[PDB]
Amino acid sequence: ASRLYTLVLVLQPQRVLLGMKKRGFGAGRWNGFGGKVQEGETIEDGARRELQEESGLTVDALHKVGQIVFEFVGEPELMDVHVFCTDSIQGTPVESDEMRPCWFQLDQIPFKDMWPDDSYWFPLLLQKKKFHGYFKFQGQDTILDYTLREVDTV
Ligand SMILES: CCc1c(C)nc(N)nc1N1CCOCC1
Repeated sequence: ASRLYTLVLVLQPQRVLLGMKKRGFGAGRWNGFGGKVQEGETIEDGARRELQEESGLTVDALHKVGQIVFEFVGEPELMDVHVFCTDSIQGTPVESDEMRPCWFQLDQIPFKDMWPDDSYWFPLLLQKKKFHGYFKFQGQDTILDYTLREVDTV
């Protein structure tokens, strides 16, 4: 069994929007916007809802760019993360209780202060290749196993 999650990256020609997670699991790291998909909403609707909750932004269109599965040792549920990106946003990003958003130039992405898996698949995102990933974590800092490939259909 896996649990559905979303991750949204606002990727513009020279910059990318990340949020500093202020509370909860992964507090203290920059990441895309996202979270659990709820009962009664599509995956893409959940992705839009999380983006709006965490940054106030809405979007005209989201594009599927990847799927990442996470195993955490000792946790029974796999995490099935559907990754989206967009270039056209609506609004100005604002800080929420959950996230403090900030734009980063694409050669200044703060990998040392992000989830360790981002170092592996973020390059493919920036290269606009679609990908499937798998990452097995011991705790929040240590990747024990991983796979990563480019795909044709996300
Ligand atoms: C904690 C799972 C996780 C890992 C390991 N890495 C990244 N980059 N994002 C993660 N999430 C994606 C969005 O849902 C919340 C958590």
